[PDB]
Amino acid sequence: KVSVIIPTYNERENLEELFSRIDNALQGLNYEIVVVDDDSPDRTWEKAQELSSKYPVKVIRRTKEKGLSSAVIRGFKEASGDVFVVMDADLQHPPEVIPKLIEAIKNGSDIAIGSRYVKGGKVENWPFYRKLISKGAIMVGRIALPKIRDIKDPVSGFFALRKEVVEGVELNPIGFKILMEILIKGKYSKVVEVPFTFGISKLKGKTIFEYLRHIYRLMKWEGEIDRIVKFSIVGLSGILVNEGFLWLFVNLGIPKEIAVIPAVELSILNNFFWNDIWTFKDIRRGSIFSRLLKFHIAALSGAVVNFIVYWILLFLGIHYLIANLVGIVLSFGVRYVINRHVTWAT
Ligand SMILES: CC(C)=CCC/C(C)=C/CC/C(C)=C/CC/C(C)=C\CC/C(C)=C/CC/C(C)=C/CC/C(C)=C/CC/C(C)=C/CC/C(C)=C\CC/C(C)=C/CC[C@@H](C)CCOP(=O)(O)O[C@@H]1O[C@H](CO)[C@@H](O)[C@H](O)[C@@H]1O
Ligand SMILES: Nc1nc2c(ncn2[C@@H]2O[C@H](COP(=O)(O)OP(=O)(O)O)[C@@H](O)[C@H]2O)c(=O)[nH]1
Repeated sequence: KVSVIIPTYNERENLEELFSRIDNALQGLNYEIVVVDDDSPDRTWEKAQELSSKYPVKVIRRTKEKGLSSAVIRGFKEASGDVFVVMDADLQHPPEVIPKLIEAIKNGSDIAIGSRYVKGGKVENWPFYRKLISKGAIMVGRIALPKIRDIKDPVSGFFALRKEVVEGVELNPIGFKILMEILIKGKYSKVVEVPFTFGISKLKGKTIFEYLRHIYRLMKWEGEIDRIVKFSIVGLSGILVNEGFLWLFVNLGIPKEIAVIPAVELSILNNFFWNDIWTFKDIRRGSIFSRLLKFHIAALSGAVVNFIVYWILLFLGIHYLIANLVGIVLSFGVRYVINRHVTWAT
């Protein structure tokens, strides 16, 4: 039995077409429609209860708690199906792909994502710059949350999941996107993605911080924020050991220009040690030597980046200290990422 969770705000002119084509695609099968409307200044909450004659439609309206992810959480609570399908009422999400979503869940996947960006997937009547802010955020997600590194459209509002995935789980009401909360905090072993087409208005830069604020939150939960802190404490530890050996070498008659080289190299080694027994102690794999060599490529990558970022900022007219500092900060940035996805890959 399938519950099709449709959260709404000001959506009257679609419920007809919506329910018609939901029912059309699911003809015969055991399904319901749980609608969660947050007291719409629109007839929606009433028109749905109206349409509950032709179509299997439950309608909960709430007067005290609103928000999309807030709804879907309740949409889970108030459902009664073996499989949840979540989508949007506007019809940007086609009810006809819903049968693919469940079939996929039938053949053993825990979560079936309706995906813009798998082979088969399409986006139309979207401009290039709105099309690629998308792939760019998605790209911040996949890199920053290694759990979902391999998911093409992990920010979809259109997905199906077994009821088990999200039960006994405190999903977060605020979270900007609920499918994300689920991929991070839910219980599962398999995820597929189904190709669909995004069907036939702007959004300020404030929600961009809201999306990023979500990702920072997922990160604290996942422990990455914790790792990054410790990684930084080593980084400082290395910045110290680099200098301490330099002084120790110039004073023993090693010309600074020769001296710097063992200095930096013992500094890369020091860094490797403490990261491999503190920050990424959990996720070590294979040869320690192969991990060591990996770390070197990451150090080097961090340095090449510091350099390039510094000069490009300078040439843009940025103050040398800001430019030097932004150089260091994006250097720890890239060094971490590579270490996280290559040196200690998972
Ligand atoms: C360069 C280096 C990597 C800097 C390090 C970065 C930092 C410092 C890392 C520090 C360590 C930590 C943070 C680890 C994590 C790292 C991570 C966070 C970032 C690292 C990745 C790096 C920085 C990327 C770059 C490194 C570069 C400089 C290198 C030069 C080479 C290359 C060529 C350079 C390219 C430049 C690069 C690619 C820029 C990446 C960002 C761009 C600018 C796009 C930001 C966009 C986001 C933020 C907008 C908000 C999202 C909206 C869009 C929501 C809305 O989403 P949707 O609408 O789609 O969602 C839908 O919603 C609708 C509702 O209608 C539903 O119907 C749908 O189903 C669906 O749900
Ligand atoms: N109940 C409820 N539904 C919402 C809310 N926000 C959006 N919706 C519904 O979500 C679907 C698409 O949401 P949309 O606003 O386009 O995406 P968003 O930008 O991530 O919030 C539509 O069917 C809306 O009716 C909300 O706060 N409460």
